[PDB]
Amino acid sequence: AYTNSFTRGVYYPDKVFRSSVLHSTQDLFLPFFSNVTWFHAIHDNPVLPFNDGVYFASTEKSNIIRGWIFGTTLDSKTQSLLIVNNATNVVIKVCEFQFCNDPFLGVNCTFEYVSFKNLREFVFKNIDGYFKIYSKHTPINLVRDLPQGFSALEPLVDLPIGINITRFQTLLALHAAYYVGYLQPRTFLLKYNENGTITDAVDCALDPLSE
Amino acid sequence: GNYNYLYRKPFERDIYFPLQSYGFQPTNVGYQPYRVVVLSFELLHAPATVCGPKKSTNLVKNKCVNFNFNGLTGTGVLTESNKKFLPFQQFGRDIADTTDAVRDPQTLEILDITPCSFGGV
Ligand SMILES: *[C@@H]1O[C@H](CO)[C@@H](O[C@@H]2O[C@H](CO)[C@@H](O)[C@H](O)[C@H]2NC(C)=O)[C@H](O)[C@H]1NC(C)=O
Ligand SMILES: *[C@@H]1O[C@H](CO)[C@@H](O)[C@H](O)[C@H]1NC(C)=O
Ligand SMILES: *[C@@H]1O[C@H](CO)[C@@H](O)[C@H](O)[C@H]1NC(C)=O
Ligand SMILES: *[C@@H]1O[C@H](CO)[C@@H](O)[C@H](O)[C@H]1NC(C)=O
Ligand SMILES: *[C@@H]1O[C@H](CO)[C@@H](O)[C@H](O)[C@H]1NC(C)=O
Ligand SMILES: *[C@@H]1O[C@H](CO)[C@@H](O)[C@H](O)[C@H]1NC(C)=O
Repeated sequence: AYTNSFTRGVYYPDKVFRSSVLHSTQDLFLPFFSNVTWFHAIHDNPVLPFNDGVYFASTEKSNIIRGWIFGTTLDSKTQSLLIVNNATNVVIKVCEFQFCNDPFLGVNCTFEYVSFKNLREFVFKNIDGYFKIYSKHTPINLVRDLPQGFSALEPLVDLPIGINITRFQTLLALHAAYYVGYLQPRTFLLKYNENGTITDAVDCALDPLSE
Repeated sequence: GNYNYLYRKPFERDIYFPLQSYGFQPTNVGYQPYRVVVLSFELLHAPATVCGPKKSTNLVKNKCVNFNFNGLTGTGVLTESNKKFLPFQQFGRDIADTTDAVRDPQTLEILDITPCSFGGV
């Protein structure tokens, strides 16, 4: 399926507090009012290209989506990033995995790291061998789909993995719906409010009024 | 020689065919093995966590001081502040890029930096 992203996939561009200011930034962002490919965690876990980087999101009620695979060939010829949540914990690996024929979680590892009702939103990008993760989580009033209106994603994790990514996939817990949108190098103008928070944005290349 | 040593974006890794092996023998100067360490320093505005041996003083407030936070050298009147820094943010900036507020590294409170009193004479 498909839907439109509206005013979504903005994130804090750097770890600096700013307030009462309109700040210009250029980065890999999800474009405003872009299409996103839509998939259903019911009745759906295909391989995806990664391109420059990915916004990923899920609208949820039971936590079916729990992880991701990233790499180039995904066939044990090279190191490949694996990310998983297992209830109270997060686990991350980069082994030369020979993956399953149809990847699910059953209800050289040169790096390792450890730690509808709702919408979960994530951004993934790879720069200078660092893999960067931003996210936000919220309740939602719209039952069906991604909500219209504005919210911003915060950096949680940043991993010096030194690995190439051009394909990715998502992992289901097996014995809700989820969304994919590619980032683009865009100038955005960000409204930081009195309380340090990004509360509005302009995607400068959206339309002539945005320019 | 010691043929167990071999060669082939920024910080790229990749694992006729591509590998060639060094003939490292003691008799080899440019043909001899060298070890190399490259240190990359992550300056970014998160909490600092690899710091020099330089010992911390006590804190001072409402008085003009020559401060240093995590290597951010400056001068100003430090004062407590209402600025809601989000958990990932260590510093806040002015329109001029100059740091306007900081979070202290030992006690996680937020200080405004105000430049010491000045004017034309
Ligand atoms: C990252 O991996 C991709 C493959 O998924 C590499 O792209 C190939 O690069 C060669 C030249 O080196 C081309 O002949 C191929 O046509 C490319 N394939 C595709 C699908 O574009 C890419 O070079 C790798 N990049 C880095 C920095 O390692
Ligand atoms: C979004 O995708 C649909 C097909 O799913 C296509 O018809 C439409 O033109 C696309 N819109 C944009 C803005 O790309
Ligand atoms: C999560 O998985 C790791 C091993 O991958 C394990 O040590 C940990 O106890 C697990 N936690 C839960 C809640 O399953
Ligand atoms: C690890 O990498 C080496 C090459 O450096 C390769 O020969 C070896 O088969 C790999 N082993 C595993 C378990 O992936
Ligand atoms: C800013 O925070 C105060 C509480 O500290 C709150 O009352 C106010 O509504 C907030 N304003 C905005 C625009 O978020
Ligand atoms: C670190 O230092 C502050 C005092 O500057 C103290 O309150 C805090 O408890 C210390 N933390 C630890 C883990 O010792």
